[PDB]
Amino acid sequence: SMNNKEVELYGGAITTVVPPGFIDASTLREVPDTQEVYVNSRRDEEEFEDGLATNESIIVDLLETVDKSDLKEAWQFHVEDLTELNGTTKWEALQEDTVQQGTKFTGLVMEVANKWGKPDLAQTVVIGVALIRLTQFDTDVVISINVPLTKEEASQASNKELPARCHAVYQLLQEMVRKFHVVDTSLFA
Repeated sequence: SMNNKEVELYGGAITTVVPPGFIDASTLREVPDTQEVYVNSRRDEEEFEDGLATNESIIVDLLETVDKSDLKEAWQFHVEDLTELNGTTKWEALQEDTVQQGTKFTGLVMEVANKWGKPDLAQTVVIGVALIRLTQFDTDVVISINVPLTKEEASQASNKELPARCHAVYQLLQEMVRKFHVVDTSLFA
């Protein structure tokens, strides 16, 4: 099972949870104004029952609402923005779920093609992506959790198997969405 702890985001205007051993990256380096970034800082020695390893990273980003009324289409639009950064030309959803009609959607995504034509030129990365639409405040919250796969997990990935750690990351992602709370709406314009 997981044992995530509550954290305050954006000066306390928002709360959610992250796993123990995950550090707020802003304590060491400036991060974009609309983002909160947490990276796994666990030593290889310590081993929780989280199912997590030591290299995942979590990003919460407050973005403008995308002009797509459909929840899945909006989620896909935001996934595309994250993947296109990596040179990704085609991606696949290993898992997807409408958590709440019209407002919360989550999934696990993976690149299957890139602009250089070398899908397996380097290590595979699975990204958990959630969209929380705060329609009232014109903001699409996008939470992404990067999962750089080991050689074995990648072999599973393209044998249509879902690595155990990816299942654990999805449970963390859904819990972050489940415990997401806007405590102070004066954060938005």
